[PDB]
Amino acid sequence: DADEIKRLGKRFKKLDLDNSGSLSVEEFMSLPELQQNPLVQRVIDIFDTDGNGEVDFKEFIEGVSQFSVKGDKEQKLRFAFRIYDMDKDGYISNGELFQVLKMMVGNNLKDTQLQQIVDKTIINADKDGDGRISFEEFCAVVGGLDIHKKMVV
Amino acid sequence: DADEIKRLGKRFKKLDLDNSGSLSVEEFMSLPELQQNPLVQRVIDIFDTDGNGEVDFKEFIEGVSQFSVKGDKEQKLRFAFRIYDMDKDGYISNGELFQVLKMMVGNNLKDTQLQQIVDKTIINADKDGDGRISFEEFCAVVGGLD
Amino acid sequence: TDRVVKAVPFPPSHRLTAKEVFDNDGKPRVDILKAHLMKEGRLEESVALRIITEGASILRQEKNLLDIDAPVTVCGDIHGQFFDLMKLFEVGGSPANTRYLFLGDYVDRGYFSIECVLYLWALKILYPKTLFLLRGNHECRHLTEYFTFKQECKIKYSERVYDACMDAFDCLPLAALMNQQFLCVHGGLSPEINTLDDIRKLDRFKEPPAYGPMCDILWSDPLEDFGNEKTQEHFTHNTVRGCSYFYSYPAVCEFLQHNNLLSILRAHEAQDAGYRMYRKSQTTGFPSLITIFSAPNYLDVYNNKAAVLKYENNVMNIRQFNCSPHPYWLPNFMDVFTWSLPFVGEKVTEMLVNVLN
Amino acid sequence: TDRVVKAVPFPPSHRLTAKEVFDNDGKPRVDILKAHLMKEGRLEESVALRIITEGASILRQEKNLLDIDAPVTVCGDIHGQFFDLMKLFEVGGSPANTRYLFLGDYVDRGYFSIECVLYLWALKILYPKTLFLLRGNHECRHLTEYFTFKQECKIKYSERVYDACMDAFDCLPLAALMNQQFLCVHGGLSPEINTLDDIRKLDRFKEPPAYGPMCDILWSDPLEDFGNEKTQEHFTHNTVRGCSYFYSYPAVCEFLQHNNLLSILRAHEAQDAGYRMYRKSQTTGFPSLITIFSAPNYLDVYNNKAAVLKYENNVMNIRQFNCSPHPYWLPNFMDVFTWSLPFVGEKVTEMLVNVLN
Amino acid sequence: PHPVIVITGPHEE
Ligand SMILES: [Ca+2]
Ligand SMILES: [Ca+2]
Ligand SMILES: [Ca+2]
Ligand SMILES: [Ca+2]
Ligand SMILES: [Ca+2]
Ligand SMILES: [Ca+2]
Ligand SMILES: [Ca+2]
Ligand SMILES: [Ca+2]
Ligand SMILES: [Fe+3]
Ligand SMILES: [Fe+3]
Ligand SMILES: [Zn+2]
Ligand SMILES: [Zn+2]
Repeated sequence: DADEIKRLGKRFKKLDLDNSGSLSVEEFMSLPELQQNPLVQRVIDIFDTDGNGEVDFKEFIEGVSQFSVKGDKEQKLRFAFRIYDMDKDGYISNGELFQVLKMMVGNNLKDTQLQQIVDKTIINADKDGDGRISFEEFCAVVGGLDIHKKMVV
Repeated sequence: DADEIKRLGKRFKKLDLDNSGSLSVEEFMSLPELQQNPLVQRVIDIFDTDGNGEVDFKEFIEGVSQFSVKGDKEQKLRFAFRIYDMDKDGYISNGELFQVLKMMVGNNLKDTQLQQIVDKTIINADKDGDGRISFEEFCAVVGGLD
Repeated sequence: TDRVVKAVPFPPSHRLTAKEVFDNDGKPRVDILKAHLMKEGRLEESVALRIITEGASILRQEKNLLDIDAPVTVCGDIHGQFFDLMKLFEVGGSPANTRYLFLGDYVDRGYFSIECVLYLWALKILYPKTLFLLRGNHECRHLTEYFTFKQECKIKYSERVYDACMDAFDCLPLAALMNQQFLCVHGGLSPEINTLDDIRKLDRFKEPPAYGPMCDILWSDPLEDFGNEKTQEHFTHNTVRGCSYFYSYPAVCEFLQHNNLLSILRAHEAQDAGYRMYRKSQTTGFPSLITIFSAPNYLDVYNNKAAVLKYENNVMNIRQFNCSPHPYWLPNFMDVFTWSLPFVGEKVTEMLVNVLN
Repeated sequence: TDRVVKAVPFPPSHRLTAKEVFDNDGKPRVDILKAHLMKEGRLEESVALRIITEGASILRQEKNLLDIDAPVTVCGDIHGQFFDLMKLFEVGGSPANTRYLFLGDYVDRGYFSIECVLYLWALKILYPKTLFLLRGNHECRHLTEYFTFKQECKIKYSERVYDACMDAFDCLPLAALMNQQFLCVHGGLSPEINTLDDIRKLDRFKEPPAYGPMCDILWSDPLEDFGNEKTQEHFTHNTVRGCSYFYSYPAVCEFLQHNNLLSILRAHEAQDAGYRMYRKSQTTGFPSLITIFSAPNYLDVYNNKAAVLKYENNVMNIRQFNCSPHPYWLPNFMDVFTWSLPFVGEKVTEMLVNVLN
Repeated sequence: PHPVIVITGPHEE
């Protein structure tokens, strides 16, 4: 494991263009791939634990660790859940699901079309009727897919 | 006209609020009856011989002159023509007839409807083919009406 | 130019000459005629006159009671709705390969009666044996004078054209036996018409009388309660029309059985659906009477559909169609000067009167 | 709340209870049902099962060949287009005072099949002697498994609801003798069906076989060049369907005359105009075959009109109609999580790989 | 023996 931090350290330093100790959105968007990926900002936001807008080394380490052969379905899905859960309050609201989906789908669906499938998605999974989605209910809908198996780096 | 000019002058000075020596459009719209008359603008423009926008006394005199029990048919028909002949070049064009009628019809007719009957009136009275109505052609149409 | 509504099509001022309307074979170029008339174009008075006279010549040779074979497309009232007539032909089939039978009322009310007459006459000249036209009650002097056709001619053409049309209308056949099974007329029956031969005996070349056989063929209507009558009167005076009669279901059946006919096909009364089928005969089980009406959105207000009857061997196809857009016209074909001048005069007078106080 | 497009209607979460759908007399509240299904609301599973099973009991009592007298409104394919079905009843008349006959294919392709089934079955329970339903080729296990109905039942309700529908579909009558003039079936004729009695001998309570009379009734089509065929074979194998046949104009005519029938009314094939009338029989002069198709803008792409056939002794009225708006559904009835998670797990993993390389 | 009546339309085209 001691080697991992050294590798991650050298990597963190490279990405750190101005060498300030943290990683800004501007620097992540320096890479050729991390600018065509519609979910880069969402990933940065999740790694950004203290909400300072940037990603320091420790957060970089904790973020990367979620995607390991050591981890299990649990944390993998939690990270998945966090993508949709924008304000991080432990629930996926109707608006958040729409916005995050809008990010991936772009203009391929009309607003009314995307909204209707968002409503039916929530109605189907919302077992307590509070109009939103908790982690438990999320796991209930997406669990047999085994998406966590492809979430490894 | 000699003593009549004095009579009119009286009415001119009262109508001309600011006493500037000329009558503006606003000063004409001061009267309660002319505020609902759709031909007010047309009559003023006609009286407005030098096209400065206002109607001076000279034009007021000569303007009222057009109307007199003494005036013959030709004089009334000519004035009627000026009502339609907006740019005063002596020929009623398609667009003018449309705009003058539009002031009288208001929204009672759809633009498309008004355009069609305007085109049809011209084609039938346009004896020389220029697509405009001369005074000669005008008189031929409104000849035996009154 | 300073034309305000550019979007709107300007009618052509050029009048089609004889050379452009008639080819050197004597046949009229109906397609050119159509395109021109549809643009609200005019033909030289003499050309319209030729169309009307030649059409009359052909009609004049036909019989009071036409013999028409199936298949055929039967049409009701047109009433000067030229633009709906263009669609009527799309729906019913091209006269180039479709037999037609019109039941009258080509003029009045609509503001394109002369175009309807000119196009139909042109078609009659071109297809003498396949397109047929019957006389309707409006095809006469008395009604075209009171309504709009006489005035339409005077404003678009001349009274000379009106007179020529009046003579042409006098030649119009009064009825038709179709497929040897249907009696086709504009209005209906007459207490003085017991057989088809009674129709052949008539002198149709004249202005319709105020009463009698000819009058009834052009003006009678079925009773309001046709088929559900409480009065055994076969023929009662038509107080709605001011002449002729109302005929009852028994009256029709009697005429049908006596004459070995299946049904009476007529027009004369507007129908919201473009047609109406009345009580079936007890003897055949087929509608004793059928009203066909071809003027969609009649008078620009009723929003009714129009229809035509395509008859084939043992199959009657009623085809409905909606109205088409048409140019605007002021009442009585009045020009904008005549229309607005009186108002302009009193408004300028009014303005000067108030100012001089 | 977070809800972005607030103007879009939100489906209710409450599932109609038994006492809400059925009343004291055991009659379904079709108006409450309609209004609720139009908002994409569901019923309690048990209530759904009750409607399906009770309708099945009624269907199970009917004969293979129904005897439907005039008047009646004959309808073609619906294919889960529930919102167009609502329009259908508006054009064809209220079931409360209108007799109906649907030719099948109530499910698959459209995303509101279960709603169509629950509504039609409820209507069948309420109007057992005036609303008739035939079996279409899609009303079986084989096709609903391959297309969309099964998955629809599983996502919106349960597999139990699916199984109940499969049981009910087996009860569906195969044909109808309408007004003793028309043979009504989804697909068409069979080389193994020479008379109407052959249809009565069949055992319909089962999954349709891949071959035989029952299969042909549900799957056959007229030849592509029907009526204008240079093909002497009356029945040729249907390579398009993968089973059954293509029947020719002669086959139909021979079958019509032999059974003293006027025409065959069927669906099974989409029509741009909502219907089609094929070559007239030389024995009656009437269209030998008629196809009725009731799903407008089929599959949201055809832009076709739909139609119903309203009939009464010797009067056939073809009424057309256009599509109506309907809610949006992702393919296979997927929820947004199942739809995007694979993408999310991929994009995030894709980001980290480049970040660490 | 007599013709059947078929009503179609409104024929938009
Ligand atoms: Ca930095
Ligand atoms: Ca941070
Ligand atoms: Ca949240
Ligand atoms: Ca919840
Ligand atoms: Ca002034
Ligand atoms: Ca001036
Ligand atoms: Ca001018
Ligand atoms: Ca001119
Ligand atoms: Fe009439
Ligand atoms: Fe189908
Ligand atoms: Zn009439
Ligand atoms: Zn089918």
